[PDB]
Amino acid sequence: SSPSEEALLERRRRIDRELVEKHRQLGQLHSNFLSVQKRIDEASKNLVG
Amino acid sequence: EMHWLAVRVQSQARRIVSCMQRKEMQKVINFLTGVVIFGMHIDKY
Amino acid sequence: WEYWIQLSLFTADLHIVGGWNLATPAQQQLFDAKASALKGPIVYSFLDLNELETPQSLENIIAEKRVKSDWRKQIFPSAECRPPFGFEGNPSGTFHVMVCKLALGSVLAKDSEPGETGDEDFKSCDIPGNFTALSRRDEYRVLYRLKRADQVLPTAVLEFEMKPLRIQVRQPVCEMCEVL
Amino acid sequence: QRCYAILEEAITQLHSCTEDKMGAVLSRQLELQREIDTMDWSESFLQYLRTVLPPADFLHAWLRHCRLRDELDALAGDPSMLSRNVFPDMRLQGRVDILTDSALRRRDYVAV
Amino acid sequence: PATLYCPADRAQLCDTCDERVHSATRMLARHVRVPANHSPLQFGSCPYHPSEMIDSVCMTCFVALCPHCILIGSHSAADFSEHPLISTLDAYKMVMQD
Amino acid sequence: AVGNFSLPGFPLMRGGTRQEEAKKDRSKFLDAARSQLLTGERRIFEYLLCQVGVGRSVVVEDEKEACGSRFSLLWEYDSAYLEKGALAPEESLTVHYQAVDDSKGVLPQYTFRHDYVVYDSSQVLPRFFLLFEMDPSLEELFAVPLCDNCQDNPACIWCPADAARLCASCDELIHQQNRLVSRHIRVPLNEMPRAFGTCRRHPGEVYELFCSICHVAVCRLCRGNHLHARS
Amino acid sequence: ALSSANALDAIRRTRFPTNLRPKPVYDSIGRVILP
Amino acid sequence: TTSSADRFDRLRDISLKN
Amino acid sequence: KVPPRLRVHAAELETIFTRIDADGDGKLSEADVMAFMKDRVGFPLEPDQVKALLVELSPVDFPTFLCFVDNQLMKPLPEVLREVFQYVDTDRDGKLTAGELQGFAARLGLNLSEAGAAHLLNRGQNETCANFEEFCGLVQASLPSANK
Amino acid sequence: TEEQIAEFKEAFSLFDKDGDGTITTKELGTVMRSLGQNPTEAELQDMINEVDADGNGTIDFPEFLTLMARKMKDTDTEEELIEAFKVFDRDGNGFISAAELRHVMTNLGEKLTDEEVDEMIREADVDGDGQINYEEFVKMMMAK
Amino acid sequence: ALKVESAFCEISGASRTIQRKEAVANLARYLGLAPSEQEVDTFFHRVNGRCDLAAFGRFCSLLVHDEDKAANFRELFLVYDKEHTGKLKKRVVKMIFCNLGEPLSAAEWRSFEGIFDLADKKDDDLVPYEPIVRKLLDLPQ
Repeated sequence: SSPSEEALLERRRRIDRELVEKHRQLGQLHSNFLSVQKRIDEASKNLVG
Repeated sequence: EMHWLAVRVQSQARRIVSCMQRKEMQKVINFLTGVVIFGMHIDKY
Repeated sequence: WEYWIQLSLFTADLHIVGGWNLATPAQQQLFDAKASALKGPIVYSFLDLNELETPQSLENIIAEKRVKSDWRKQIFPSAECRPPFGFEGNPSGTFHVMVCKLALGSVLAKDSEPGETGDEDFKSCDIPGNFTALSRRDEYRVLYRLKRADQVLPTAVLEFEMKPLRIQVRQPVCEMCEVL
Repeated sequence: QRCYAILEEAITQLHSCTEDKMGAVLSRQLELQREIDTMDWSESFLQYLRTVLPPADFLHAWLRHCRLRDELDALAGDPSMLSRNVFPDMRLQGRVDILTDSALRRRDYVAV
Repeated sequence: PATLYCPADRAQLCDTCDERVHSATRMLARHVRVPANHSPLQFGSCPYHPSEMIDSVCMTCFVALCPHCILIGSHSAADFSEHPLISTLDAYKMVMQD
Repeated sequence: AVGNFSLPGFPLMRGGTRQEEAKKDRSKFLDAARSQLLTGERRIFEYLLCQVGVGRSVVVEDEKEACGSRFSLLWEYDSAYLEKGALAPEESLTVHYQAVDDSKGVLPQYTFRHDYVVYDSSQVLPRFFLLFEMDPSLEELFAVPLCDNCQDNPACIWCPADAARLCASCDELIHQQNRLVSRHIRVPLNEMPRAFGTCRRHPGEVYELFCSICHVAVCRLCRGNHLHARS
Repeated sequence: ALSSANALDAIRRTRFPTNLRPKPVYDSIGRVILP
Repeated sequence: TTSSADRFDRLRDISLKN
Repeated sequence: KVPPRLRVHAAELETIFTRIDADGDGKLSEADVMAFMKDRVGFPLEPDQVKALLVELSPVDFPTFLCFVDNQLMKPLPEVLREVFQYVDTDRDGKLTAGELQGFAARLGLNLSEAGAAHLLNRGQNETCANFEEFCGLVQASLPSANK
Repeated sequence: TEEQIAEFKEAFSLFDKDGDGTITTKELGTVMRSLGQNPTEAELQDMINEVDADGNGTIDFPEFLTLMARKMKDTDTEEELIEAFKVFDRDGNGFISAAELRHVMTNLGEKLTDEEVDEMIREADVDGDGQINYEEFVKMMMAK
Repeated sequence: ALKVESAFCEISGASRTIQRKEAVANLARYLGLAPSEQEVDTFFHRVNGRCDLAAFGRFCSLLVHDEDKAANFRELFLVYDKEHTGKLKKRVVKMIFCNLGEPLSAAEWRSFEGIFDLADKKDDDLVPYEPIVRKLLDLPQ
């Protein structure tokens, strides 16, 4: 219960919350990359069609 | 293959043991259940 | 510096014998500001003097004025260190370690896939122009490769012994009269 | 053949725009994933010293460890910002048409 | 001398065959096994109906009711329908923590 | 199109011996949903809610013969019912993203699609230019889930003692494995005690009262913007 | 020959998922496990 | 389910070719 | 079939323990099970099989004898009950008149009336004695089932 | 060394055909080879001297033990047969081609003839496609 | 799988777990299998003390083998019978099992001749191995 032990715990919460936000940002960037990739695949089936 | 001929011997010589002794132990549970028949065809009446 | 090497080696027996800061404190501040300019932190790498690309002794680096090692094609052990070379011949002996204060920039977990025979992918691959560093979990052991040689400022050469050093403890005596 | 040249030019644009967009975020995520595991590793050594050191050695080691945490505070920085204002904003636009020369004749009659 | 209770399946079934009839699949594994005679079926009989045990308590009229005393008991009237009916172990723990 | 139409970019799988053994398509469906977070490329759907007045329609086959220049309706009949056209949609299974984890999803059933060919402009009155938004990452409130044990068919019985959500075929199997579990009371799924729900115009705290003029749930902060605040 | 040590390889390298026993409520000390 | 059902599916086919 | 029969049938199952246990200490011991062998059966089971029996049942307790009862009745019914038809019959004619059901099972320590034994054998046509397959049916009919 | 006695009695009665372990002198060389080390031709008749020490005419269990305790080479161990063909595995695919052995170990090597190594290729390559998987071959070598 | 679940029960008891060396090394033989002493050594070492219903069910399924054929078992007696008379010596029969492969113990051996009729004959008597192979693989003799 030292001030350094519960400044340790504050740094646990700050970095872990930022990991949660960054993991969702990888998910949204990956979803958008294969979103536009699907638009490519539909453009290939449509233009060659 | 002699090791597997050996363990078929280990299986077969063990089967004949419990074809006797388990048949003697389900014998034990048989007259036990057969008098569960006996003790309560009477207190029903 | 002693508690740093104690942390890296899981050993409550290692105790420092001396050190030599081979960098001015003004140079340490210049490297710190360049690292924050790169938007990346600083990691301490505890390397053996003979683990480097070309091994130098302590007398070699003082006299020649340069540690002549290509830091580009060099692999930096972070966190867990391997036991220093020799070790299992004389475990309670004196060894040497050199601390490379490195400006770790943007990182890529290369993270070699199961099927790898070694670090051949972590050696010969070109770092993409987006990033400036590579990382590898070798099993908490992390190996870093830096694209830049203006990213590795060596700080100090530290020699240590492997034998414990216990605090002398004094159970108290009465104050006004030292009689009981 | 000129189909697949235009379509791979859009693919090269997609992979290059994703490489530097995801590059700013993946570098920060691995930065904080290393940050959690390094300091969790540092607590594993202090837990070892709790069970191995006598009370005199452990108090000195604890004073050492508090400075170790605060030096890891300094050697971590705080960029934030640029790794937070990048957004999943990618979209495909274009106008590709297969036109006959007499269709190009009719397009110019409508247009200039 | 029986002490374990399952709140999910209402059966006061300490020790014994719980090792073999309550460990079958992923079903029976969860099934909390609240010990130490924390059983709602142990507070005495209903004073009107001396066959079942008091397991429910009223939180409006405040009477002790067994299943017979709540289903066709005195509290089974038309106006005695919207009254909250918590478990009796929930009642005793409530008086302890105010 | 009069009725249920499908919108592109939506989780929309399949409803439902030597045909049922391909049940692994649903297992791959739930595998793909968990493997990728689905922004689902929410869109710029611009629609025209046209009040299409059809009337005394003649039954007609597919679109190729109901094309104006080859049918030539009388003045009594005024539209053409495309019988073997459209798609006549289907479907139950749909992922939801409930709170912070994936589920499924059993959409509303009993669909149709009836398509009418209209030939003159005065039977069509545009009314609204609806710009609307479809995002799969939002909440899907039509949220009938599946059986916990069987992971298969849509659940419609909730046993409060078992703390599990069950369909009929698995619910029999829950209660026969032991004599003890046969006497669990079995309420249907219906409106099980779950919650009352936090407010939507501001998160955090739950609803408390009711409005009764505009029928909507009222929270503790909501009556101040309610002009009739009593009812 | 072939299948005898194909079985030996199989038993060695197949993972073993475990059946779950019910959670104990009486500790070996003699107390009651509390949340 | 919940009324409707058997009368919905019988008049879904509004083409009265009966 | 892991019987919840023998809970409803545990009032008489318990009196079986009080007769195998001559000293009545709640333990069916090594000496207790051997004494039950000679007085009801008479076949001398030498001690290395009465110790063998104690393995799948050290003295063994009430829940664990319930385990032995409920577990070996999992096997299909006509293939297990074999020994009852051949041992109750000592004149070895394949038939079971009401006298030797009464005699051997009251040595097992229970009772019947002559009328109650008559109703079992009177299942439709003038029989004072039963065979293999019909007494197997009388086992299932009188016993409420072990699956619910 | 009871486990090493077990390897002794297994090979000894394997090539024995008489009934009580007395094997003829023709297969004294073969049972010695099945423990897993190379012979010398002078050692063959040197064994026979203790075979006919009591005028037995055959090899009997105890004098086989004192013979082998005198003469013990470094036996080949299970893991190093994997490495012995892994070094031949330049491809990395875990497959050892039949034709690559023939050239490399005959222009090199100490005591190898053309017929002995041709037996080694033919018995290892039973499918005839020209490859021998070496993990299956070494499991066919000393999997015990 | 119902035979596997049933037969596991009468040995494990109420604990649903076999901790005994003998009772888990043997129990797959009621199901029709032949696990070796070395095979059950690796099985008990991987499950390191407890054996449950899931562990036994695949202990049955990963030991179902296609090498239990009469052709492979006749080749074992064929080499020792170099004259191809179909008969071997009883002294040869003893080293084939006690000494070769897994060393069969003496106690279970005394029950082996009691069920294969090899106790009443002397040690050098001529015995056929075709009844030996067929009775072992439960084919009708």
